[PDB]
Amino acid sequence: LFGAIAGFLENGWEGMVDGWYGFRHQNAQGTGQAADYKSTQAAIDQITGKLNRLVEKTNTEFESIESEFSEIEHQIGNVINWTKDSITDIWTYQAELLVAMENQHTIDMADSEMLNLYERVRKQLRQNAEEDGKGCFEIYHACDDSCMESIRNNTYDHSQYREEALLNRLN
Amino acid sequence: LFGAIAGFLENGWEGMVDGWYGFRHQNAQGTGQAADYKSTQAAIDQITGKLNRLVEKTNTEFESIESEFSEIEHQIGNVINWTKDSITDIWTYQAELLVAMENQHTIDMADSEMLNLYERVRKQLRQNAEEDGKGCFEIYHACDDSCMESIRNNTYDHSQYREEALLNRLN
Amino acid sequence: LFGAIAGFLENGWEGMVDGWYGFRHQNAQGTGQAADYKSTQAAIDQITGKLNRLVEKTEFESIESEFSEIEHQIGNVINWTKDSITDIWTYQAELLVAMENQHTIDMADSEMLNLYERVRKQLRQNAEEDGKGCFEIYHACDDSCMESIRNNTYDHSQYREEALLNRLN
Amino acid sequence: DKICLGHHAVANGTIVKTLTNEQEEVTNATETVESTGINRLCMKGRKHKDLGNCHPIGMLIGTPACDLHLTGMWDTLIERENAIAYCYPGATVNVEALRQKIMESGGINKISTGFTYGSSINSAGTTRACMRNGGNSFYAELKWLVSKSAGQNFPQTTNTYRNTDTAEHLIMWGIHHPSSTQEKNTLYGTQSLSISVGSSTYRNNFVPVVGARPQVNGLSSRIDFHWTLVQPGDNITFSHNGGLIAPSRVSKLIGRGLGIQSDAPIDNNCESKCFWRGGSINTRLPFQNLSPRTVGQCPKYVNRRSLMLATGMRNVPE
Amino acid sequence: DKICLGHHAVANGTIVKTLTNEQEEVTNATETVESTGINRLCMKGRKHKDLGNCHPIGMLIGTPACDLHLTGMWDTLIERENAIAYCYPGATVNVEALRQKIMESGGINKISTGFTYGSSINSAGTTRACMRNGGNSFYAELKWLVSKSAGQNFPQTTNTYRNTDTAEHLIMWGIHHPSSTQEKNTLYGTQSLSISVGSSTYRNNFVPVVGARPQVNGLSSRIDFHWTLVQPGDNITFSHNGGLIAPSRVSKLIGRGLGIQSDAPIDNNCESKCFWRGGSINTRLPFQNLSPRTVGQCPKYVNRRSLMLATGMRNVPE
Amino acid sequence: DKICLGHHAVANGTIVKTLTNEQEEVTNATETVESTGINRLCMKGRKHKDLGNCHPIGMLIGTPACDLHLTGMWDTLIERENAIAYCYPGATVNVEALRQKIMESGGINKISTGFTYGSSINSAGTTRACMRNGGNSFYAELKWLVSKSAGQNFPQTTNTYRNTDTAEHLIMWGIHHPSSTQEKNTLYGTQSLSISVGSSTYRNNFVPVVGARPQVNGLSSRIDFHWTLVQPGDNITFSHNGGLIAPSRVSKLIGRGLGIQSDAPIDNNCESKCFWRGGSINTRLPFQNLSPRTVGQCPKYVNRRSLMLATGMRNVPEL
Ligand SMILES: *[C@@H]1O[C@H](CO)[C@@H](O[C@@H]2O[C@H](CO)[C@@H](O)[C@H](O)[C@H]2NC(C)=O)[C@H](O)[C@H]1NC(C)=O
Ligand SMILES: *[C@@H]1O[C@H](CO)[C@@H](O)[C@H](O)[C@H]1NC(C)=O
Ligand SMILES: *[C@@H]1O[C@H](CO)[C@@H](O)[C@H](O)[C@H]1NC(C)=O
Ligand SMILES: *[C@@H]1O[C@H](CO)[C@@H](O)[C@H](O)[C@H]1NC(C)=O
Ligand SMILES: *[C@@H]1O[C@H](CO)[C@@H](O)[C@H](O)[C@H]1NC(C)=O
Repeated sequence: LFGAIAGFLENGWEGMVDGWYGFRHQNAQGTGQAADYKSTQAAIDQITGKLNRLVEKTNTEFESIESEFSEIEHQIGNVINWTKDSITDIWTYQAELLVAMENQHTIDMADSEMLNLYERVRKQLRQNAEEDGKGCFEIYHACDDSCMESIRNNTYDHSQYREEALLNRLN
Repeated sequence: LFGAIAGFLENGWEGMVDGWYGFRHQNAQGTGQAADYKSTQAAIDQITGKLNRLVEKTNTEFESIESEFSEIEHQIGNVINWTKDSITDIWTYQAELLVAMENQHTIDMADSEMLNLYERVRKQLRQNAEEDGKGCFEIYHACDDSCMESIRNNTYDHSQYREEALLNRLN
Repeated sequence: LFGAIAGFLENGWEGMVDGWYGFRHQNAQGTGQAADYKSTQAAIDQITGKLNRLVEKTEFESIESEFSEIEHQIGNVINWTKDSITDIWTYQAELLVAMENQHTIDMADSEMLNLYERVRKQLRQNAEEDGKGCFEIYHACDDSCMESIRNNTYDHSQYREEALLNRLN
Repeated sequence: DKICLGHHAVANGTIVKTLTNEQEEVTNATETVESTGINRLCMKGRKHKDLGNCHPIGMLIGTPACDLHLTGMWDTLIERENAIAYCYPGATVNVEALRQKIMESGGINKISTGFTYGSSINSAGTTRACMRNGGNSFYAELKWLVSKSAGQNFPQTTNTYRNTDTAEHLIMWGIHHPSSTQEKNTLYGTQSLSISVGSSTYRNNFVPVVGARPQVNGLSSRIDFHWTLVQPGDNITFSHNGGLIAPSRVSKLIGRGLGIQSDAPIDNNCESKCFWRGGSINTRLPFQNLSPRTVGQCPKYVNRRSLMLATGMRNVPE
Repeated sequence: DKICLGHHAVANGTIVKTLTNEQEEVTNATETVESTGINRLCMKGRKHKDLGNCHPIGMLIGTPACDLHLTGMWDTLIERENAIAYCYPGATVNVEALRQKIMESGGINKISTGFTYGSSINSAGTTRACMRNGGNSFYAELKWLVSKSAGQNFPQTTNTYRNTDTAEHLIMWGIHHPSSTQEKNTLYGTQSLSISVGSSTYRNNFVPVVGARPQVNGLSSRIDFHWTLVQPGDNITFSHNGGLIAPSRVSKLIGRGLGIQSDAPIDNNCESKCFWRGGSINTRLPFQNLSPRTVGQCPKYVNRRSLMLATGMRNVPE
Repeated sequence: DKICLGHHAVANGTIVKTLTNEQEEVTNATETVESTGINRLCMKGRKHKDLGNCHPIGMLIGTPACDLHLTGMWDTLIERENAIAYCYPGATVNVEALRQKIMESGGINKISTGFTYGSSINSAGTTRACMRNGGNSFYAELKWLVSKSAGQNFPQTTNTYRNTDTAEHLIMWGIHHPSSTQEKNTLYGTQSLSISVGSSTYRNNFVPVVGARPQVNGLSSRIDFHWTLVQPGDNITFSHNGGLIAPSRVSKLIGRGLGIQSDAPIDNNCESKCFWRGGSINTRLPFQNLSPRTVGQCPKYVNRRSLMLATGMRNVPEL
């Protein structure tokens, strides 16, 4: 488990229907929401990777060893019954392990993609923002809509706001 | 692997019988220790879930196909020995893998809950503290016994001490 | 997955041949590449641990005559059962490799992040991250100061005051 | 002045199991276990034979119910629940092995034995138990040999089938077990009856077991069947005294096919690789909980109604 | 001023295996392989029958060891090592298959054949090999037919049992094989002996055969036991010249039960769902290493002494 | 002034499968499925017997091809593709179970029955079908009993084998099924023929049956072979008046050994624990794709060419 999902992030955003992970922004002009494409796709791709493995179908051909419509000899009949039940107990066990293991990792992987997105933003902002502990960065200059798009588009130059941000941080 | 439990933390504390994860503080009025309830319960709840999964197996009824007290026809006997041994090889393998896999996850989970407590404290402290390489936070304002308790309590307000703290760090 | 490999680090260095994980540095004197022994050993040792489990190794006898006819009904039971076993092992074999490979890659990624994190807490207030895996150091750090970062002998407080004056002006 | 990171949530989550938590809510999930099949037999792409009320054993010996299934070619052979093998009372020794060979087969050919019988023999016997087109008849591939001349010893007789082919041939014969000593003497004479069957690989002897007293007790007239495989180039010989029901043809099983026991109706529009008593299974899912008895290429049966595989992150609503 | 983060550790750690490490030390762990079992058959909540020295086959033909076990109801049937099937020495065709059918049953009901024999037959043959109460006796469910007048030819005889019930009946009989020409003459006459048996689903002929053999329970002569299932509404008939060991009663196997072969005494205050020949296994653990032969609902057998599952973090002491 | 963290890479990586990705490039990887094997039987460290053209059933009755295999000790027994069981044509009841029993054994000892016959019996019958030194012979461990005086009724005869040993013995006998009524009368007479075999634990009886059959090794006649185990301290008695093919020796199967059906040549310099129809499999790998049918201690067989296990980090080469 990484920190973010069901973690320092309080809850998910139902409103955001264009992606898995996103940005919500607050400035003098108002409030905006956008979804990060690369990080949600990175998560969707891994899931479909799993789904592809599941429906993998290279299969062995089996023929009948018990008759539906007639009696089979008692001793061999009992052996076939024991064998089939043993094979079934194994597959049932594997199907449960498979999904339990898979689900654990899918939940955790999604958490990691969120943390990675958060980390990527933290490093961009550098000395111009501080984190509030809830997934928000407090920016110590003014960030208009274009500046916000700057952060989501991964083109924010911190040394362009650094001076201002440093003395707003310190005073 | 997360960086903590067998990593940048030098070792565990045999002295903390209170919980899995905890705080140790040194301040003007002596030193103290307290276990963090949320984090340890987070790890323990996960462990018990694994244990529940392990014993939660409902079962198929098998009947005897090998006579304990009388001889069995040789060829059918050999078919039975081969099958049963093949089934045992599978179960022994599955049992070995389940426990290795499950132990790897358990360890890395507990390490995760540790890192998450550490990160939670760090964000909470904000600019009033700094990290030494080990698990400690060196706090740059006088921190009261009630203040230390405020950090564990998750109630601590960084802004209240920031000026003093920022000044001490710079000077 | 951890941030580093195929992450905020753009790529690996073919040039580094004495380790999996390493340091690259630039200063007044020049540039250098040194691999890190500990991070590299920890990853490799974990890999050899998997390999040990892998090769850990029941006696079976024939139930299916190679050279003579086999009674038909028992033959079909034997074929069904053997094919059922083979499907289980084939499936197990695929699950083992996939899951072990997923873990191997992420553990490797893990050790890299752990190296990165150790250096960060080490440099402390003297340096700041560029987001591509580098620490811009705001003081003059010669090759010995660099070996000090790799050794874990670096005392941040020695260069702190100077580094902070540079980070604030 | 703030920029916040977060993730999506949904109003209605789906619950899945993990290593650490049963009942874990996640944004989305899909079923790994197929619980629905198709209640028809899907035969598209398959050259198949629906045996209808013909049992596979009846194909070899020529029961009237099997007149249209004496020869064939098929990928797929479908057996129905109350199919008829016999018109005359009796049974086949080793029946399940034989039925499996037919149901593993890719078709059948019939080859005439060429058996010929002396003046003393009547080979044209029929019974009202095997009605064909409203007349007394007999199994098409066999002949009921009796003394042409009632009460008089059936002559000592020899017949040989030679397999001149390059593949093994399956030969079947019958043994008549008379209802009473009175019936046995009329058909075959007072002599002791012996039936000897010898090939290079096989040998056996048969004696009719004469029944007794009323026709309603358990020891009454029956024909019981036997079979063996005759290798290429090998001859099989019958030395017999009366009581042999002799093959006028033997059978050649060709290639391979998939045998299905089911009572689902044939759908030629639909395609499938997995079958069971109650139809087909067309799924991409690795598992199913329809039936533990399936044939062909099949998802593995599991004793769970549902195993949900998360396809989304933890669902954390506000 | 300082605040520090840490985890607990213990002086005594436990070693567990992981994917990447044979020897990994954790704070705590527990067994996942059961090694301990109960030395009793835990039978509380089960309608059970302990056969003692009664062998399941003995129940059907009524060997004296089995007199307490000729009829009954049970969901669990316990077979013991010293178990006796035969008092008059003999063997049974498909004996394991018959024993398995009995050991799967939920009980046995007994039903008269209703067979009566005329003045020529003594049907109360008894022997020292089958003592019942200080006195010579015979199988309870069978009758040893011999000539009332010694040396006289056993009469030609027909007996028919009709299953007028709505479920199948299991009927058994024996073929006597005398140990001398003299013994055979006394019992059945100098005539040739033939015994033929038949229903809609069985026909066979048997001939008593004289032969010198070792004594078993004092006897050089043997009995060969045979059995078949007589379906509802069907009739089975015996035609015999002498040498038939006729059924006085037939068996109905009822419902279903769990068959156990074990050394362990019963405990009826004890409850269990898994059995082996040492007793019972009661455990929440998924695996066990007590035995690869188990019956009922059980953990899977594995070839490991121990498998430790970690229940805590890496243990790093001071 | 700055310091950078990085990982290595290689120019040429290998692709491996993972849970998320079927085409994941990693720095190094290694095989999990053994694919090659050895086209010989690696018999180093094994005290073995190569039966050659001797079939295992032939060891018990003493067919000529098995003359050098009538007794032995082995831990490994090897059977070859067209091995000979019968000189005088016939078959054995429950032959595959008997073959598996011999092929599990660690050796065979032979014990004489000590059977002796009266003057009106000729026990030395021989045939063109069974040959030694290019001349007529018979199964080494059996005796063909016929009336010394041709066409005469074979005398009623009793023979008993007594197992005075501490281990069970395997006894085999034959029942002769003549080609014709004339042949049967000459050998045994016109009387009805009966053979009964009885021990404490076994009872059976046989009737020789006359029938026209194809020639096998020149004979239209057949011998059906039968067998049973005789317990320690038990006796088995044969009562016969013609058609018995009587045992002159019984077999004791000793210990335990591994049975192999293969046409691969023995290689005495290499050792192995896993075998199949073609040679042997020596690998540390846990899976093999060589063969579904193997014996000994083997990697499990899987329906895959290759499964590569990542032995390296993810590979991210320079653009
Ligand atoms: C099957 O029967 C035929 C004849 O009944 C046997 O074939 C004869 O074989 C001999 C020896 O080669 C030849 O000289 C004759 O020309 C063949 N005759 C015919 C018409 O085929 C054949 O050997 C028998 N097969 C077996 C296995 O006994
Ligand atoms: C050890 O594990 C068992 C079961 O997991 C648990 O009952 C116990 O509390 C653990 N002991 C310690 C030292 O926590
Ligand atoms: C075995 O033969 C010996 C010698 O006749 C005899 O003492 C013994 O009683 C026989 N054993 C049995 C069990 O019949
Ligand atoms: C069984 O016997 C009864 C009475 O004779 C008769 O009604 C019935 O038809 C017989 N059953 C069969 C199947 O012959
Ligand atoms: C790659 O790995 C294999 C097994 O881990 C090893 O034999 C080989 O020496 C390594 N080779 C390289 C570094 O390419």
